[PDB]
Amino acid sequence: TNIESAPSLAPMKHYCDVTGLPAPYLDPKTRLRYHNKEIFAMIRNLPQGMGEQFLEARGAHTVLK
Amino acid sequence: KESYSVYVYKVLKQVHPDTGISSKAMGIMNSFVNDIFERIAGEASRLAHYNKRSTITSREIQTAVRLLLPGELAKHAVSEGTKAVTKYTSS
Amino acid sequence: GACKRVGRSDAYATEFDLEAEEYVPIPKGEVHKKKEIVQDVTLHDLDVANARPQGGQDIISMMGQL
Amino acid sequence: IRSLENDLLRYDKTFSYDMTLDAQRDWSKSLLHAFRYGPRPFDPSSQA
Amino acid sequence: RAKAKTRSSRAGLQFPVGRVHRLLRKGNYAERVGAGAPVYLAAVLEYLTAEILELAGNAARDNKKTRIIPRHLQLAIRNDEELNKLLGKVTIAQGGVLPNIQAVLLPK
Amino acid sequence: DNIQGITKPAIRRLARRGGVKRISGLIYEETRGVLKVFLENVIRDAVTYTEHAKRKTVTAMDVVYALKRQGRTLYGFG
Repeated sequence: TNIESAPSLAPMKHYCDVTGLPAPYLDPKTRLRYHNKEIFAMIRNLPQGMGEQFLEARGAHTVLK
Repeated sequence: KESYSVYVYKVLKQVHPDTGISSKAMGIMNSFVNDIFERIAGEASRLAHYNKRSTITSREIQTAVRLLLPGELAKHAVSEGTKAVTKYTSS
Repeated sequence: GACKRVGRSDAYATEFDLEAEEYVPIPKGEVHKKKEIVQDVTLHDLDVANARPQGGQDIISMMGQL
Repeated sequence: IRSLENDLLRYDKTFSYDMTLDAQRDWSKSLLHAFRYGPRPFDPSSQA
Repeated sequence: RAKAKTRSSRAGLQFPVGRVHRLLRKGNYAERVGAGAPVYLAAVLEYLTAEILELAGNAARDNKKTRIIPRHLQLAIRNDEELNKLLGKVTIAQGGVLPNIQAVLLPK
Repeated sequence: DNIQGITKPAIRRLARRGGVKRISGLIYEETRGVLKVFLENVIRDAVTYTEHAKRKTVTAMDVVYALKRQGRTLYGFG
């Protein structure tokens, strides 16, 4: 009862999380999937407190305790 | 008679492996460590007493670091601290 | 009984991130295509294929001289 | 660069406006304006 | 008892999270101190140490020496905008000054 | 812009209070720059205290703490 939800085990196609386009590579500083160099520019000069909100929208933010 | 020597040495031999440091310079670096410790801890204590809290959490240390260290220094410090606390939590 | 590996399917494409295969999509047709082919063979090709081993398992021919 | 590009635009048939520094620096190039705002030009901070 | 894993390691740190925790707790910064706090503070202390020592070794190499001394620490702490703002009211023994001569005093 | 709301007359009065007899026309824009740098430093700290306290409103105390942090202790508030 209520433990019939099931996870998966399959390769996931990872998309961008700034835009919705398919994105093939992430970052070391902020760990954001991104499409091209314009989105990389907007990632590396975004004001602080939002680079964590993108991972909040995607999930696995892991905020401090 | 406790000193952050050991650790200054481990960091040195990690960042410039064949370089040593003099006894006087070790003294100065240990003083640096103590000073920064004191400043951050104290600002954190003040923030706690000002918000009527009685505990210095990760979030106090973070905000202390953002008040104390300038610009890029502050940003990078916040980053390192967050990374460390995350790894600790994971383990 | 002839088999060829075309590639790795694109559903298992991003399993790792820098694997080295040829990622091709799943064919959007049947799985069992049945077609007929009329095709010619000259008798000289029979003569050559019965005299000497040709093409398939003749791997010592990469030397070249004799 | 603009002076040289102007000369190439006038006399060179193989040199198009797209190859100019100004063209390589304009909204019509970036995707983020197409993503937020669309193919129409920018918002002039109007009411509607 | 299970084997004692040092918190510095549990953390991936060279610095002594343990001692940092003692100093925060026994050091009256507040009534209660979390684990997170020691970890973070230790990390920040390591980072700044790293920056200073790096710039200092850079200076030492520039002067073809194997050994970091006070003058080296000083020239490092003064050539960076950020470290010089952090330590702008600190005196370093045997550090000396940075070479500086005004223009109007230079030969004309 | 808003910094030009710190008018030439306003800056004149402040110089007069400080005992200044004659003011070069270049002083006005220098004073605005200097003021903006000072306000940025205090507001950065005030917002930092505000954020820590989980508030959306900057309080008088946040400004007083920011000023004391920077060695310019203000009596009369708090």
